[PDB]
Amino acid sequence: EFVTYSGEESPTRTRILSAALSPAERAIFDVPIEKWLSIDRSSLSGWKCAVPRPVTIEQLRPVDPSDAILRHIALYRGPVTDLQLDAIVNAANTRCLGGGGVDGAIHRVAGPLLLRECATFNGCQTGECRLTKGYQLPARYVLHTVGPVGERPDMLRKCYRSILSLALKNGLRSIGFCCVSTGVYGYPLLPATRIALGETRKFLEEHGGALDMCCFACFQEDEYKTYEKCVG
Ligand SMILES: Nc1ncnc2c1ncn2[C@@H]1O[C@H](COP(=O)(O)OP(=O)(O)OC[C@H]2O[C@H](O)[C@H](O)[C@@H]2O)[C@@H](O)[C@H]1O
Repeated sequence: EFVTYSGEESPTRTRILSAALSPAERAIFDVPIEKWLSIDRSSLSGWKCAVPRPVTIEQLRPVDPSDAILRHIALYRGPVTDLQLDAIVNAANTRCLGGGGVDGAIHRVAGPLLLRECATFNGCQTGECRLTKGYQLPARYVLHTVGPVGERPDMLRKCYRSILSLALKNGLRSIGFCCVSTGVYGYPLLPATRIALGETRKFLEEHGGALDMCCFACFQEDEYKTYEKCVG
């Protein structure tokens, strides 16, 4: 049985949950979260993938095929939504019912059932992670994390730990990351990238064999260059 939250445990939520759903939408929503990993989603008549040519694990290139650690890390030029991995990361807020930035894009692509699922829990604390189905994303699951506002390294680190912990607890083998806290939350990019990479490296060293790919999705060229520069 899945661990769906890393931490310890509304009229808007009420409105969302009372909104009409079709039988076909109900059928997708009814899929036990743990079954979604392996289900043939095309067997559900209400499902589709909303990303036409998703980028799969075998299409990514590791930073370095020969390093023990960097063979499990890839950089990707583009939105995290393109990635067909076990899980993608959303940079949410504590309410965790959508927003702008990557949170907006993920909800657009995933479709309205993602926000419906989010309304079943009481948001998400800073540094923690909530696990939901990915609905219309090529990715299976979303790991919604809430990064700090401003440079609070231990919370940003916590975010990365919480994400990687839930993937480990539930047997997710590949994760697509976005640059959490670095857009509207204004965490400085190079310091944020250091943490993202430092934490993923530490996790990979301790839990080698649990994960096959940590892909860092760089929606902006300067994120991609910062990541590139950080990994030699
Ligand atoms: N349209 C997009 N598509 C894909 N990736 C994007 C997009 N826009 C930004 N990114 C990338 O997404 C990454 C994260 O930037 P941010 O989304 O700002 O998140 P945060 O943690 O700093 O701010 C969170 C708040 O913003 C939201 O309103 C939430 O609801 C929160 O309230 C960067 O790589 C961006 O380039």
